[PDB]
Amino acid sequence: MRLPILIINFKAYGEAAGKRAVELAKAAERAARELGVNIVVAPNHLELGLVSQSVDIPVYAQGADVEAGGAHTAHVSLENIKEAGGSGVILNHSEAPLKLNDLARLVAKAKSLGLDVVVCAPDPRTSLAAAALGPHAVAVEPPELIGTGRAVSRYKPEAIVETVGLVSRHFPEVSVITGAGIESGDDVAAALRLGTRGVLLASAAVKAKDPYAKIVELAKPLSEL
Amino acid sequence: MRLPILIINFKAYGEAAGKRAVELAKAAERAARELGVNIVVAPNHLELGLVSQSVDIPVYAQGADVEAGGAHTAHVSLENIKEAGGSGVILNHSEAPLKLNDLARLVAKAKSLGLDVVVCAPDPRTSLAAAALGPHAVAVEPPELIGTGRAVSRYKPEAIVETVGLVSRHFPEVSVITGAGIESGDDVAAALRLGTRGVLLASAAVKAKDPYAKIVELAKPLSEL
Amino acid sequence: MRLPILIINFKAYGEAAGKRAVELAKAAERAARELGVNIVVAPNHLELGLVSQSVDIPVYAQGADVEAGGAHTAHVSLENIKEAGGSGVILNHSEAPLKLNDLARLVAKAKSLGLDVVVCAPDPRTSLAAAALGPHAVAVEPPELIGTGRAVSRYKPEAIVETVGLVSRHFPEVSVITGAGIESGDDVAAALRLGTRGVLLASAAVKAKDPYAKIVELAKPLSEL
Amino acid sequence: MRLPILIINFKAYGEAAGKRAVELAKAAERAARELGVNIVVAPNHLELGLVSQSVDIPVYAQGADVEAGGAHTAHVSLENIKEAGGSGVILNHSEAPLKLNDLARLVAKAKSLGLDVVVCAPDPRTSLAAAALGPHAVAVEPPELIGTGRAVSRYKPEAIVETVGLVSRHFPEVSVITGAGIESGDDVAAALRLGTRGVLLASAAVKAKDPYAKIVELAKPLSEL
Repeated sequence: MRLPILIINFKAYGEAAGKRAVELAKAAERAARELGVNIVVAPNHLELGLVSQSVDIPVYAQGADVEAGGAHTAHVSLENIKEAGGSGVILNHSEAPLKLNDLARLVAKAKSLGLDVVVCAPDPRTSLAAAALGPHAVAVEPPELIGTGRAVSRYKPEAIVETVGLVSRHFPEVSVITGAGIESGDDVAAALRLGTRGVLLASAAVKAKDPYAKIVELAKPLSEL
Repeated sequence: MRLPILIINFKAYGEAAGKRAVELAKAAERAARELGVNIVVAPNHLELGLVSQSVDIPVYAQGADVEAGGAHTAHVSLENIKEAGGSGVILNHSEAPLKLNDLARLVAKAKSLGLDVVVCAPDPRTSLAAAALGPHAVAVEPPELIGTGRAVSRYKPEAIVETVGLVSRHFPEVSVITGAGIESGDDVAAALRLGTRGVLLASAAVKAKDPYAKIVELAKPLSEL
Repeated sequence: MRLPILIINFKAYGEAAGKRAVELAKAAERAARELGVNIVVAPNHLELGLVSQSVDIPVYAQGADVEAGGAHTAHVSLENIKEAGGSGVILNHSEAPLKLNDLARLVAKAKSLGLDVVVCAPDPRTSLAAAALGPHAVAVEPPELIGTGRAVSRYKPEAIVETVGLVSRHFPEVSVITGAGIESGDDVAAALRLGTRGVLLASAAVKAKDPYAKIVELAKPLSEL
Repeated sequence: MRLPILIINFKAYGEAAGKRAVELAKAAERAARELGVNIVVAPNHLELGLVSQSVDIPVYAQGADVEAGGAHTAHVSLENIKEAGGSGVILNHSEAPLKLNDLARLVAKAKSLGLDVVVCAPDPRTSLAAAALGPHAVAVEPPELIGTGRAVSRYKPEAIVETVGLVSRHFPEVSVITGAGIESGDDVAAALRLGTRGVLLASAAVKAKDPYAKIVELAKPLSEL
């Protein structure tokens, strides 16, 4: 994955479903080109293939629960993600927690497929544990802040700082990014100043009246540091 | 939902992933128009939106685990399915079993959103319980026969018989379909002769050397009725 | 199981854990003998064997997730419940919802072991589905009321009436009991009056200052009606 | 927990159910006393309280899924384990895999409660992630060898060696034990020579014609190292 990163998680919001998924991805794409910043998009599963074939910025799956293709009705396999045009996958988001054993296999398989992999974790210690699995990045996100507009970088900076320290002490190839409550460019800059290599967010971009303008605001700090 | 139905479940097979999903859906669409039969397609989650916007036959989701849109990363909600262009959803398939309590809620919700709903069950009794929830159809599918090419209509016709009997006795409005091991048109005709209103299959169509031809073979019994 | 029944679910309350489990079961036993009423007790899993060997009233398991003994670390199997001295099992309580497919197998297996089986469901329609599986009894239990003191028989009598009517119309062998919010002898009598053959409760008994006295109050209507 | 340890997991075997749980625990206790070795026992949930009150060797729960007592019908909470007389708990056994996020909270809660905690993992990398959470010990256990009689220490020594290396490299305060396939005193000795501080086994002890004799055989190497 490209260095400083901004990941827009569409979750299952109606504002980003159906065609809106492609519109949102395109606004993200324009912002990435205007700023020369790596902006990644994660649409809901139903739109992953469609979105992947509509934009050129990296498109990540919101999750996966199976390694290979096969008889896994209603499941999301890493191989299918690749075959659909995805460039990476987010695993263990607070809203879709995974079993430690599956997660370990999912991180390895995703990597051997050439997919970027980001593992979320609620706090520093769990982030350390996720980092031991070898993902490209670990996203520390305090679940209490998710959707509140109260940025982790301003309301709970210790969690970011402690994660960066723990991870850099044990598995320094693993990058740390953060999320939960990020709503403005300042929240993003604060994250980077705290040692982060990027940010993960949903609400602020997905629910903005002017997605392109908002995304530019949010991604701008990445093209400054 | 349309009267006699043939549902092709793409599962997570690589042979139906990516662009192949659209190709398979189109072959199904041709067959459907050629025979004047209701052929439905269920691509993997990642290609649902893409497939829905590429064909006019009904496109069903392989499953769902959430009712409404919102902060449900990596989940598939019924509203998102509707927003993606889907017309129905398969629930409780053997490879993705659901809690009875969630199942009762998903069925009702799906119905009010205007989604067709098919609930799978392993045997007659579980199928009877499923039918009590009120789905459009209940699909009796012996898990042992799945993917073996040993058609349920030939190897375990009692399972179809008892299900049609019980459901017609208790919840006559609910239609009964069946699946597992269906490999030929004769298997399909045998299933219909047992009182079924349709069939659910995967292998035979997904792995056929000539999808279109194979699907026509499989669907033909629906038109001959 | 015995005709009119009162089931005290200890859940995981500390007030009923350890030795307290035996103390509570004994107070229940005294009340049962004093009133000539079938009072059943359901301690947490950890105390099931201990309690079973300390009283003579029926002792039910709060749940199970596996049919037979074997390599199932940290699981509760129906055979083990029987070997431990239990006389029955509660399945699909709101706090431990089960997959429909598993629930069906568990009810059948439990009945074949000679165990009493009660299946909970949140509402009438789901209670009907549960009833189709053949348990001895279905316990309609509106989750909104659990632990609130607002008895189901006071605030949602319709739920009881409908469940009773639906079940008696489809599976008359299956009995209907009810639960959630039952706090007094009066809620109990109300329940019986509404067509119920018993009651399921936890808070009122488990948290009573005088268990024996409270249980006598709750069970008393079972001898009257 | 105590230095070199031998944990006998009763799983859900009928041979160790009901009264047999206490019999087995006592045979273990005798062996422990005769050898001056720390032999721990993990009975199925249903017999945990009973066994805890029948022996003085440490009794561990086979698993848990909840932190504190409360309205968690059919669940096993760490507080209830302590209230039942348990000395520790085993988490994430292959037969009961847990979510990383839950695992992190449970490990922390167990230690806070004064309970010993062991986390199982299928391989070195997962064991390393588990060790990041800080349990007293991690038990690398290849799932393919469980119940096969082919000892991990004979058939997959690399798995032990790698785990011991990785864990002592990152979290040296966390101990390593191993399990799966262990059937003889030689397999245990071989495990200890590979850097392990103990062993976890089930079949060999549970299904022995002479439990006491077998357990003495298995535990003997602990008195020699």
